[PDB]
Amino acid sequence: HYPLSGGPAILHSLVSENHDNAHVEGSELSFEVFRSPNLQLFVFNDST
Amino acid sequence: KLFVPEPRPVPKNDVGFKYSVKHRPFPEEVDKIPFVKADLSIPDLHEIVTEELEERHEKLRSGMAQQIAYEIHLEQQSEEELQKRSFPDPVTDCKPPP
Repeated sequence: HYPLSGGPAILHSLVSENHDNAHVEGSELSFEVFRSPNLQLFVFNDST
Repeated sequence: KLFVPEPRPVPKNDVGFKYSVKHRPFPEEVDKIPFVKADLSIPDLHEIVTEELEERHEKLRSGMAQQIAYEIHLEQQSEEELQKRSFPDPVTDCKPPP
């Protein structure tokens, strides 16, 4: 799966919580992103 | 979309200065002075060969002439091959994997 459609330059997705968030209009991460009422973070197997 | 690499820039061969001068270890005014017996201490290459190395000298000369002809032929074929090839050399052009 290494040669993805985006070319070998890109390997891991560049998205984050800020993108596609209705409650935050900015394009960069900010505390308002955590202020969103539809976001939650979990720890799985203590290593993820 | 697909990843299409940017085209390579076109190179120009005539880059940098070129010089063709004459090198003399001593100024020409020195050459006017007549030679003395001390200036002949360093023997000439003509007198440096002895009678025991004449056949060897001739064999080396013939071999060197043959090698010069062979190297001239190789230079001709190499320059012909180089002019046959194009700038984007397929055998060594790195491209992204499909």
